[PDB]
Amino acid sequence: ENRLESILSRFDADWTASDEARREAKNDLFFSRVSQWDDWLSQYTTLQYRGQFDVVRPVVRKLVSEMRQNPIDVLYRPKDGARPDAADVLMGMYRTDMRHNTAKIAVNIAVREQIEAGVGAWRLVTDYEDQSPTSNNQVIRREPIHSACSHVIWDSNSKLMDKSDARHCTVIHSMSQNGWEDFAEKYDLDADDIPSFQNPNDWVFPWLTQDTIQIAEFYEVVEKKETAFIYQDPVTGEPVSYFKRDIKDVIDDLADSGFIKIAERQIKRRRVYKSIITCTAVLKDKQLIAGEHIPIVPVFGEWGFVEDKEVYEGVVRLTKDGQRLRNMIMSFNADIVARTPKKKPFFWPEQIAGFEHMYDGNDDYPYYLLNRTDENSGDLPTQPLAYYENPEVPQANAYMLEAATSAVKEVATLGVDTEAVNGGQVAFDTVNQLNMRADLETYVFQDNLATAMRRDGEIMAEVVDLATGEKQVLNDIRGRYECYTDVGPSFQSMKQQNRAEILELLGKTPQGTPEYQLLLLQYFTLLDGKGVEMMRDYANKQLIQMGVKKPETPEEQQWLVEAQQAKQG
Amino acid sequence: MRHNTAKIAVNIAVREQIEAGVGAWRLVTDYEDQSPTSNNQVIRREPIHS
Amino acid sequence: PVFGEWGFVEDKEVYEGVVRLTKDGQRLRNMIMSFNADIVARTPKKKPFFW
Amino acid sequence: PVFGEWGFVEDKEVYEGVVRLTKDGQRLRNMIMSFNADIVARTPKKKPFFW
Amino acid sequence: ENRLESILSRFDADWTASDEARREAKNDLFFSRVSQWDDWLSQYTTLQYRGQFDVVRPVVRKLVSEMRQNPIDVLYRPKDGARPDAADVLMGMYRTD
Amino acid sequence: YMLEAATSAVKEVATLGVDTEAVNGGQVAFDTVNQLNMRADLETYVFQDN
Amino acid sequence: ACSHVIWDSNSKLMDKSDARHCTVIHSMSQNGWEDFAEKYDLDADDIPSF
Repeated sequence: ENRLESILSRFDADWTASDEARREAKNDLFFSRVSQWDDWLSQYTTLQYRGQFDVVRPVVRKLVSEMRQNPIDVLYRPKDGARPDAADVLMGMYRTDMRHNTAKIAVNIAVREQIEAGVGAWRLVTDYEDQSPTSNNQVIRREPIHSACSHVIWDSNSKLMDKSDARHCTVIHSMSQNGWEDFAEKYDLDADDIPSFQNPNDWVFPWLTQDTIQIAEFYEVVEKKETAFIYQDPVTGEPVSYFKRDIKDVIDDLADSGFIKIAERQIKRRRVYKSIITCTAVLKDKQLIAGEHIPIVPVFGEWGFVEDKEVYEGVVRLTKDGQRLRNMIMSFNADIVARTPKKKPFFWPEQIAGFEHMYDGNDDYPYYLLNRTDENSGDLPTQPLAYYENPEVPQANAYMLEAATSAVKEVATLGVDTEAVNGGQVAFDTVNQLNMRADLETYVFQDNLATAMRRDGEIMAEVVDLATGEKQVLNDIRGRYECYTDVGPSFQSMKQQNRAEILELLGKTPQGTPEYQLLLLQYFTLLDGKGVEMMRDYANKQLIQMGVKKPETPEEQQWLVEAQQAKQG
Repeated sequence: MRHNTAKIAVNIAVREQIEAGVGAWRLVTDYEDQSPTSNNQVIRREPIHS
Repeated sequence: PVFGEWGFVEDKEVYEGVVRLTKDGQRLRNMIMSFNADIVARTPKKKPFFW
Repeated sequence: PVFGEWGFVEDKEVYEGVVRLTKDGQRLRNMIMSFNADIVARTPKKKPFFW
Repeated sequence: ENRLESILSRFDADWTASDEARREAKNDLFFSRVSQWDDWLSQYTTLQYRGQFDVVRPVVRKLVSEMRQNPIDVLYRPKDGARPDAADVLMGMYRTD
Repeated sequence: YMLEAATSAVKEVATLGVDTEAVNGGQVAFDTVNQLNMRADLETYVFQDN
Repeated sequence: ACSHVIWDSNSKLMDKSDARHCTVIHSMSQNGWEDFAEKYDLDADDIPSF
């Protein structure tokens, strides 16, 4: 039907999608409990003992500790056609705004939820930095998303793991009063409005958190096929460069008074839009956000479809059933030990009567006395043959305890292999690096928007390789995507990687000649010191006089001068 | 076949291969203006659940 | 299309993964297991009989 | 601030050290242990019954 | 609402935050007990024996001893652009205090 | 029974997945969450000499 | 620290870097309060609370 009421559209695409963020989410957030909160559920005040003797944690702890020692980040290799020095520019930028704690933390948060619940996710954001910005007075940042199973929801009928074929991805925020005030501050809103939403949490309510305050960011995407605008490069010839009309609106005047040229073409290109939403109404519609992808990568454990219903899980889910038995039986046994008569003798009051004194616990007497006779008969004090039987813990409890716990650690494994080989969680690391990739298709496709700012024109009486500075605040040619994305060990900085890259090149090479160059190059890369400086400089001079270095020329020019003499003496 | 989809689609298939016995994916094509494989077009491997 | 174990029988196509054979025994495991859980849950504890 | 195991649940912050999980079983140990001590302390020794 | 009474603002941001320094803090400081003070809780004068035969301590002791022999501090590397001798100045200062 | 059971149940979870001596500390995940704070100790220290 | 530094600014991460409060608490002896009121210059006869 036709009903372009915007909120009715957006809300009637969340509502429709939250019918899956039901069947699954219901389970998923429930695992973030048999591990995160407590292994018992839905009573919260009973009179009978309930112990918690889990065995799932240690497994989880193990798995985390493994993924936490194999960092895995992005790579960006060039491409089959492009020039070798294509990646370094981008990579340097990426490495730069992913150094901070947040970038690290956000991922760790995701993988933990990946392991426990089955999902996890983080978002990419941008904003301005005046001091120490990555590029163009701006910086990109990786932000955390807790409880991804119940906050990010995107049934766009998306049929794959990085949710790249999705078009929605509506996420939810819960925030404190002060947080809402500060939020209404940033995005400029009525702080006295107070928002609402499906409420990612739950209905159970035996706690002290009542400040709901949930607002919702709604992302959407459209492959628009926007338009044209080509030009000729005034610099050293080699003309023909293309630009987005949308992105150079107010600029073309200035763009013309510098190298105006002409031609047109229709280019297909995706655009994303973040809209703020409450149940009642929309507070910010169609606000255009940076890149050309929805800035939210999701990690998955075991994932797939069933009845055309999305499905996923972490390690924890299978264990739940047996683990509860363990806890129950265990608690039952505790009752058996606590409330239960101890072994003591049965007496007729009559036989003990007269000297119950002797049976209290004294080691004062040499023996025990018993009344023998009784008028009206000859008493039958058959020496006390009867004691109350000891507490025993039924065979069934014993059996079912051992059974359950075994049954648990049977599935508390992902096919884990020997130490140092074939991680018990390759399949988790891979499904993670898959998301690390979606973290570039998202990052790459977003410098070309914000950070931006690169170009490298080719062409004594000859030269080549010369950078640029562009014009105005944004100005990237449409010949962008020259590097494809790949994953590899995480490094703090480009220099870190280059250093490691050379160490690898060593050992895998003989003590021949090319060893020495690598060896020297290593010293060359070392950072400040008293020890390293002397050696780094020596290695430099060495490499320049080797002729292979080719002077950076801050002074190394003269280093070559006394080298040019060539056995001149 | 570098993109995630090409990878994912196969992994999806093999999992169903192991569990159920079958699995499958499809190849599709369409136009790409920026960064196309060739002739303003690109081929892609799509998933087929169940 | 990928196939695990595949072939024809009565001129009828046929195929299966690892899972199919396990189903029968695995259900028994679950049942017996559940039965036992009942045994532990609902069942009088050991106590004395008195007049 | 340093954290051991940390994360969010019902949009409620959550965290714990190694100690938390152990608490339940450790108390049982101490109790049963104490119970037994009583058994050894207060309890009639083996002696004969005589008229 | 508008109520720029400073203390009412600061106090009404602590009070609001101490509702989490509740559910969790309640537990957290309680562990600094089954280990730090004593493994029994909330009676403190009974007539019946209460032994303390823990096994948690040894684990904790072990964990501490491990982290105590892998010091871990700061580094301050320069940067992709900066000159190599960038860090030493700061580092020297950090190391110092 | 319940004594042996309890104490075992305790040392079951009195471990962070601890590995062999000299390799993979039974507390890498603790050391890391610490070095994370060691980093916040600079963003705090660097941004305070200035 | 579990009961002295408290900072729900709705801070959603581990180094609490996105926080804006972080109110900490001091417990101190009489002589400590006198010496504290000395440093930060305060009425030693006030006696605080929290």
